[PDB]
Amino acid sequence: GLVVSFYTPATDGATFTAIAQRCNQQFGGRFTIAQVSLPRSPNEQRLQLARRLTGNDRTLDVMALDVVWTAEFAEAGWALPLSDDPAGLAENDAVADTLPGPLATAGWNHKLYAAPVTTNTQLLWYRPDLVNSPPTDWNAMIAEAARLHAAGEPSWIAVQANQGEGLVVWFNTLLVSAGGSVLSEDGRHVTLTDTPAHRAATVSALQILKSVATTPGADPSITRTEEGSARLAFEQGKAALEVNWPFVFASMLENAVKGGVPFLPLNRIPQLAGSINDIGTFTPSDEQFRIAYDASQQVFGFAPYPAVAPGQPAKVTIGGLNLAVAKTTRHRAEAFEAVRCLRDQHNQRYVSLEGGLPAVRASLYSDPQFQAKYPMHAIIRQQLTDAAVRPATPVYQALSIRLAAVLSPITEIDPESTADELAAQAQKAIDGMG
Ligand SMILES: NNNC[C@@H]1O[C@H](O[C@H]2O[C@H](CO)[C@@H](O)[C@H](O)[C@H]2O)[C@H](O)[C@@H](O)[C@@H]1O
Repeated sequence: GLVVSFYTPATDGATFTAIAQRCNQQFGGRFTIAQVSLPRSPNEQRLQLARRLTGNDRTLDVMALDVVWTAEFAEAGWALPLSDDPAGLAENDAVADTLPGPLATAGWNHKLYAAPVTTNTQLLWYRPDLVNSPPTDWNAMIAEAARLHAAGEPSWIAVQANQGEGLVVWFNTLLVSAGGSVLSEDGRHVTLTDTPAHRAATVSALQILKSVATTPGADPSITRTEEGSARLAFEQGKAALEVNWPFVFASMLENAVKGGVPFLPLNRIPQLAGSINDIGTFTPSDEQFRIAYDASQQVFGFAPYPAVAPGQPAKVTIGGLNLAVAKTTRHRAEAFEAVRCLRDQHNQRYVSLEGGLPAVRASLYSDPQFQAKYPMHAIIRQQLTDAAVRPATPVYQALSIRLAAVLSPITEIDPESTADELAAQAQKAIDGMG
């Protein structure tokens, strides 16, 4: 029958293809979900979607939107409110058995404009064979990296943060962790330097950025403007400390079985031969997962995101993907039905245990079966409960562009003057300037 297009980031394409295919089996020919890949960066994802929307591409049906785009797509009329579902089932489905943090990312003006499908929060990953105890705050991160450098051991702090949204996320986590905020609640005012407490928080976050940037054993690519990957930098053995989203777990094991991780030769374990399936995905038995995880645990561990202040946890910036229905769709009913299928319990378990992307269904974090294959579950749920949030505003694209331009390169940050420049650029963003 008809075709419901389903646009997702390229990196997650394969995963959302599998899910889509399963859902197609459940429809029996009534309609077919067809996954289509967007570019890698959130900015480019947004740009492709917005060009199709303003161009009235009537073949665009369902969008996997980054959490930071809701506001814009809601206020422009691009993402239909879930109340526009002709069946009237979308809102109740979206809230049922769904964690409140992601739900909050999917709303605008007290209405839901998308149904959360995946969420995200950054954890600390470390080499336990080189780091005796995972650092609990950023001062300890710095000290541990310096110690590793003084010993000829891999000394990088692999943070997914170049000159784009990753750097803004890093800064936002440090800022909210110190009690600060980019914008006011209503999104109408810049709150980086408007009070002494707010300015102090901003200055603390910037000092952490500058100190990490100028720690001996730093990756020489902090000024060399490229697009390196913290995941790969850790997998190649150049970093003993990484902060990144949980999918790196699924990466480690998988690439370790493929022979791509030098310090973790899971490819040399006979019991794991053939655990990579015919399309390149690590799909172990229960026994094979036990073997792989046990071997991994000697050189690969995880821990909470490092706090900025000793004594209490960090407040970690939430990310993820919400399923929105395009205003361009010719088939609202089928599009919302597809959304409901793509986020069901089976497909949530799949998106986590095979795609590595944290699920939004609360039940799964209370599911021992799920917990056995997703060992980061407790820290993830805890950080999702106390999550930091990037400001929700229709001008988020320009705001993030300007903030990243000020923050980069982090080696040239001067906390006081940089705080003032961040405030000025954020004010330009919310004033209407991009
Ligand atoms: N760190 N900020 N950069 C983008 C964000 O990271 C996340 O999205 C990106 O990383 C995940 C990996 O789990 C991919 O699935 C996404 O496709 C990729 O864009 C996060 O979920 C986003 O909200 C952030 O903006």
